[PDB]
Amino acid sequence: GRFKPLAVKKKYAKKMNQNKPVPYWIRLRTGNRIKWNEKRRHWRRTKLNY
Amino acid sequence: IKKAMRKLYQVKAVKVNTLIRPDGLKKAYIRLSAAHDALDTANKIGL
Amino acid sequence: PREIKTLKEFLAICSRKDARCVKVKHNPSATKFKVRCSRYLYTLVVNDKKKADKIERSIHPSVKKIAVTARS
Amino acid sequence: TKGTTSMGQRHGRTHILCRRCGRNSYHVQWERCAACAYPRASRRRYNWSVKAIKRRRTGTGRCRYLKVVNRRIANHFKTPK
Amino acid sequence: GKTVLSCRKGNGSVYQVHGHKRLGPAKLRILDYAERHGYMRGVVKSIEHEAGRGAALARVEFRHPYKFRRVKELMVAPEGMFTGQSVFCGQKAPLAIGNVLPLGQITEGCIVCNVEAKPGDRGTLARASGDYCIIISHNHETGRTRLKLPSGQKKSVPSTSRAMIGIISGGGRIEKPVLKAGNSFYRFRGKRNCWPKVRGVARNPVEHPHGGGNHQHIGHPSTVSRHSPPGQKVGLIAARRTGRIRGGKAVKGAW
Amino acid sequence: SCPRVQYRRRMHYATRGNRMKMVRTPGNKLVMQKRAKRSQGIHTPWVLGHKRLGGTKALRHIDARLASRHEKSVSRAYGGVLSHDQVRDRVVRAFLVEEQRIVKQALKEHS
RNA sequence: AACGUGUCGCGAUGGAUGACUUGGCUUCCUAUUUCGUUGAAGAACGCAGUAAAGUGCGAUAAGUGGUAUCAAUUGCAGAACAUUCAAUUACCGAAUCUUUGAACGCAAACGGCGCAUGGGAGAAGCUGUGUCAUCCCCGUGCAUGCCAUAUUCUCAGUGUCGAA
RNA sequence: GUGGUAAUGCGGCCAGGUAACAAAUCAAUCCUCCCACGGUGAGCUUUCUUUUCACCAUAAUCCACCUUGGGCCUUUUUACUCUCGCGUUGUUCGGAGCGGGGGCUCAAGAUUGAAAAAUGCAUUGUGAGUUCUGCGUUAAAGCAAAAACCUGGGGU
RNA sequence: CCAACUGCAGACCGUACUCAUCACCGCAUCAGGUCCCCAAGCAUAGAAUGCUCUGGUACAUAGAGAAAGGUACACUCAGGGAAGUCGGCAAAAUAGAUGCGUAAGUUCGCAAGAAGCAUUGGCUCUGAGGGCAAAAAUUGCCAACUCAGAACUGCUUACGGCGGGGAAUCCAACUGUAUAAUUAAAACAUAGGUUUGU
RNA sequence: GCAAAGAUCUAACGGAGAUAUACUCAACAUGCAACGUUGGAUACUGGAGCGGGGAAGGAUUUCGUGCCAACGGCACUCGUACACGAGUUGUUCGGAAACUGAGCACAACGUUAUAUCGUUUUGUUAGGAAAGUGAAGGAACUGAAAAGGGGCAACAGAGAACCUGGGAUUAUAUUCCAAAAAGAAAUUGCAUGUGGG
RNA sequence: CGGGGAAACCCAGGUGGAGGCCUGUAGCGAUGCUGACGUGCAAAUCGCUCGUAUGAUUUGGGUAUCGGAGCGAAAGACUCA
Ligand SMILES: [K+]
Ligand SMILES: [K+]
Ligand SMILES: [K+]
Ligand SMILES: [Mg+2]
Ligand SMILES: [Mg+2]
Ligand SMILES: [Mg+2]
Ligand SMILES: [Mg+2]
Ligand SMILES: [Mg+2]
Ligand SMILES: [Mg+2]
Ligand SMILES: [Mg+2]
Ligand SMILES: [Mg+2]
Ligand SMILES: [Mg+2]
Ligand SMILES: [Mg+2]
Ligand SMILES: [Mg+2]
Ligand SMILES: [Mg+2]
Ligand SMILES: [Mg+2]
Ligand SMILES: [Mg+2]
Ligand SMILES: [Mg+2]
Ligand SMILES: [Mg+2]
Ligand SMILES: [Mg+2]
Ligand SMILES: [Mg+2]
Ligand SMILES: [Mg+2]
Ligand SMILES: [Mg+2]
Ligand SMILES: [Mg+2]
Ligand SMILES: [Mg+2]
Ligand SMILES: [Mg+2]
Ligand SMILES: [Mg+2]
Ligand SMILES: [Mg+2]
Ligand SMILES: [Mg+2]
Ligand SMILES: [Mg+2]
Ligand SMILES: [Mg+2]
Ligand SMILES: [Mg+2]
Ligand SMILES: [Mg+2]
Ligand SMILES: [Mg+2]
Ligand SMILES: [Mg+2]
Ligand SMILES: [Mg+2]
Ligand SMILES: [Mg+2]
Ligand SMILES: [Mg+2]
Ligand SMILES: [Mg+2]
Ligand SMILES: [Mg+2]
Ligand SMILES: [Mg+2]
Ligand SMILES: [Mg+2]
Ligand SMILES: [Mg+2]
Ligand SMILES: [Mg+2]
Ligand SMILES: [Mg+2]
Ligand code: NA
Ligand code: NA
Ligand code: NA
Ligand code: NA
Ligand code: NA
Ligand code: NA
Ligand code: NA
Repeated sequence: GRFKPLAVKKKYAKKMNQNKPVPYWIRLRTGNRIKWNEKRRHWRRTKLNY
Repeated sequence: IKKAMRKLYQVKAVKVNTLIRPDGLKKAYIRLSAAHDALDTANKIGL
Repeated sequence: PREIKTLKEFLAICSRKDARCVKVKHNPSATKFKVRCSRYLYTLVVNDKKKADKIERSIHPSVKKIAVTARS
Repeated sequence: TKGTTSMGQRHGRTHILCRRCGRNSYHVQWERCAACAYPRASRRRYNWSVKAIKRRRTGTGRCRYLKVVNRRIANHFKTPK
Repeated sequence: GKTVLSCRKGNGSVYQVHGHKRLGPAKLRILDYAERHGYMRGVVKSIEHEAGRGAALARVEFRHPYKFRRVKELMVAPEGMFTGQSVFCGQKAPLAIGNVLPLGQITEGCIVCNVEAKPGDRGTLARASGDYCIIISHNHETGRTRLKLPSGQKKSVPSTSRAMIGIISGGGRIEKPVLKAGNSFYRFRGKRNCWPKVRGVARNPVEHPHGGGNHQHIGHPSTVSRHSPPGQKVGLIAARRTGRIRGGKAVKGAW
Repeated sequence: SCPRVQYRRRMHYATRGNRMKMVRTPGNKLVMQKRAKRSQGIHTPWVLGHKRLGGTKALRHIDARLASRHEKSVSRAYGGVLSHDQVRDRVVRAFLVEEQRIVKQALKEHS
């Protein structure tokens, strides 16, 4: 709904900002072990419940 | 924000509308007075 | 909005520094002189065409007359 | 009926986020945290759960001040001449 | 076993007074200097009902003795108290319905209510609707007045205790049959959570001494000792006698 | 094509403080507008009868504050608090009771 | 004959085994070795040219200063004092150190609201300049208790005295 | 400060009032629907159909001032003399002042105009719903409070 | 002095979208559950039920297609009519409105819609029931539907929706409550009565 | 087995998703089945709505473009999927500043080996000295009277100054619109003049 | 309000809308089919049927009382399957 405390809104904003895939140049690096973000979140799979 | 607009761009802000974006940043809609042109100020800003 | 019913009061209103502008409306029967002050829109309605004509002249130059019409 | 329908009956929330520990263990009505006992001055700590203690103890954060003062102790509070 | 219901009520919990719409405690005036040496004159401003109380209440307005201000008193109204009536309280007040006098200033045989058990009590005896005390006698040596309480017991109090002249209003209430469970529901709505009543033999033996059996029965005498611990003291508590009372009803209570 | 309306201010419950009126706009739209709460108006004391006072308006908060004073009283003594009849009663009572007191004091002095 | 059986060669599925181990576990030792109101531990939010996590850091934010070291970092980009001013590393004395939290001006599912005191900005009027009401921004102090203290602060008591 | 016989009109402290309150009935404001009439557009048109469908709108805020209902004033008050009168759909009311005449006041609406056509889309009458509002029975049930605000009583 | 202008200034946070036969809970886009507002036309007593303008939708794996045997918010059935069965379970049946009529018993309130009998379509008419104005018991204009009564003319008894009824026995007075997920009862409560303590 | 909630049909367009062929073979009998959009047809929801808005809960699912590996128990050219890029505008709307309620419990005090216990609105804390400033009077320094400390608890109670038009978005709007503010108001806080009796 | 009545009172017809009153929506429940389903749509649901539907009624939010315990119109019911 409309209401949320600004702090909850900021936590949700940070979670949105984190829900991004890995840049590919990260995969080109010398000792790289990461290929997928593995902490990706879909709003329908798992809840944050803020 | 009005005072900083005056100090940084030598322009008069007649109205500042603000919002906090869903990414967490605050965005400002700043209407200048009719004595100032937004396009000229944007050009000097480099916009 | 405020109505003014006497020409003398209309001229007192038009003499104010608050008078930003004068909008003039020609209705089929009457003519309306609307003065935009700081707080109120002041309207004098005149039923003579000649009286309205004499008013549309001789208004100060510092304030501006606006002939209101339909616009695009 | 208990079960699925009553799962549909569950509205609201007993707990929200705690300002102190951030665990979503703050009882809204009682206004106290189930995880860290906020606003009581001291935190919750029970020896029947050493695992929870090891989850929360010193060193599970960043120790931002502790590292600096530990270095200063190790260097005997050295100062310029 | 589990905690008996009668012991659960002592915790307070959901069994406390329903006082939200109550107007406040009904009291006589403070036994101040003006009431000890002269009298205070008051005006009945309103007669009001309060939830949970049969008797009517009176808002009586007095002047403050020491400040420029008005003092509003909330009293249990005697029968006949009307709005606009003057109420005299004090040592020198006349003998009339609604007036408040010390018991030593009240003639024997007079009917009184709102009676102070101790001087300055502001009224603790004969306050339920229809109730009153009867002044039996004075002892001018000991300074004590003997009176008959509504229960039928006779008690002596210091003659300095104040009483209101008359009987408490609202009398006759318990004469009308309630007729309906809903009427009992509304009656107890403004009092406390004590209704409906579940018989102990209808309970299970875990929560009541009377519980259980393949018939509903108390399997032991229901008269229990005065020394029974809580949880065991249910039934007829320290009964001197049981069964239908034949002939004179003995005055209840202690000796 | 008959219209149906929506709450336009953020409160969506039909309470006595959230009454709505249906309004047709010059744009030919049916919208909801909040109906102002009304005050019951200035009264005599409740213990005295609780009757509306002649010559006083029923003004609610802001309109009471910004209204002129004579909108809320009359020029008679106790105007705005007591009716004319209650004023007459108090005047006659003051006079008569003080007269009785002076008569009894004169009697005591003469004894 | 068709399903279906058997055996062998070759494939698939499936990830056992073996070699490999910047990890674990266990034992032993050395010390100017033991946090915090000078605000800790912990929570939270941010910070890179490109940057989700992690690491590191704090609006000086994948870092400032210093001493060594000497030619990189590196996925791309960008930069280009070398006798040491390096996005090198190592170490450490100088600095920085957002919102909190014992959290302590009052509150709090509120990035909320004060008192005192220093500042800043400041429209319209005034001679572009200064000045500036309301409004706004920043610093500092302000919890409770206890100890000490007052170049000897201000008081209270039908406590005990006592003036001249 | 001031006018009216009056109802009432106009330019520290104390005590009241608003906020502030369950139900039904009967009238109802906007608004919704319908009907009548009249415009504008569209549809059907083998044959009928003066037809069928759509639309015809006016926000807040102000000025002036033609009904309904409540309270009240003044005046007539042999008003109720032996069938008193007034009034509700309804349970009433009156010398503690009914009814009539003339006024004062409050609450709902009207009407006039400013806003406002400069906007909007491609019109001015009735009947049914509708609780804003007006009209200030169950109860051994009698149906919150405070801030804030208002007015007076005293005093400057 | 301060009551109408006028001048400047009006800070903070929320605001997308959803609120569900896909956005919440039920491991899931689950026939379950989840508070509030606005709510049209005709039939009709109507927020019953059926159909419809505005808005919305054609999303739920589909195609072909009379095996047996199923499930159904699907029917029918000669003659008999409970003989079936533990038991009329299931199904059938009754039905709206209007007039007439209605027993035992009874706490006098009821029982009662007791039981029963009859009538209702369509057309064309007649009567009654009003408001406004200028023996006014009259003169004009006008609106909203109802109820009654005739003549004529039909029925294949024909949408939806909508009680079966009676005579007795046991129990509990009654309305309520109650074993979420096998028990709704005669159990609990209840008013009423009695006792106890104070 | 993917059967409750009745249902789709037709043409054109788009699309790799076709009218897809060894010989013979005119086309049938050798490329089937399925898509999204627009138009038309047919039907359903039937205002207690697969309508239009809110709370709780969710938190980007919203919007545009693109793309169909996995997911949408069939399918997809489509998507609440995935990728990229955007989007939420307030003196007056809701909250808070700033009310009280059922209640809560900091202080105070008491208790407890232990405060992480109890009391704390029946006008009201605490053996309890809890008020810090209207005035004056010669610019901020001094001080009367006033009994019962400080908070919190309602996004449906109390309270609260704005509302229409827009050719104004891809997505927000009583929030945006620019001197003819489309415009019309109301209301705070300070200041400036005119005038007063 | 009409009729009787010496009186007390009686017999009518209207008005009015009472009730833990009845039929019946929504709502709140859950009697029967011992129907469906019973590796379900569902770890209790579906259909028809049925109880009640102005009250001891239903419901949102807030608030109070719990594990040797709470709460209970009492079923050892319920206290996050
Ligand atoms: K979950
Ligand atoms: K067939
Ligand atoms: K058939
Ligand atoms: Mg949330
Ligand atoms: Mg905003
Ligand atoms: Mg209590
Ligand atoms: Mg039992
Ligand atoms: Mg036992
Ligand atoms: Mg037993
Ligand atoms: Mg028995
Ligand atoms: Mg027995
Ligand atoms: Mg990162
Ligand atoms: Mg604290
Ligand atoms: Mg929105
Ligand atoms: Mg909804
Ligand atoms: Mg219907
Ligand atoms: Mg229906
Ligand atoms: Mg579907
Ligand atoms: Mg399916
Ligand atoms: Mg047959
Ligand atoms: Mg037959
Ligand atoms: Mg047989
Ligand atoms: Mg047989
Ligand atoms: Mg049957
Ligand atoms: Mg009989
Ligand atoms: Mg019978
Ligand atoms: Mg019949
Ligand atoms: Mg029974
Ligand atoms: Mg029973
Ligand atoms: Mg019986
Ligand atoms: Mg019932
Ligand atoms: Mg029953
Ligand atoms: Mg069961
Ligand atoms: Mg029983
Ligand atoms: Mg199969
Ligand atoms: Mg349909
Ligand atoms: Mg709907
Ligand atoms: Mg699939
Ligand atoms: Mg996505
Ligand atoms: Mg309280
Ligand atoms: Mg509060
Ligand atoms: Mg607001
Ligand atoms: Mg009933
Ligand atoms: Mg079955
Ligand atoms: Mg048992
Ligand atoms: Na919501
Ligand atoms: Na500890
Ligand atoms: Na026992
Ligand atoms: Na569902
Ligand atoms: Na199938
Ligand atoms: Na994005
Ligand atoms: Na019927």
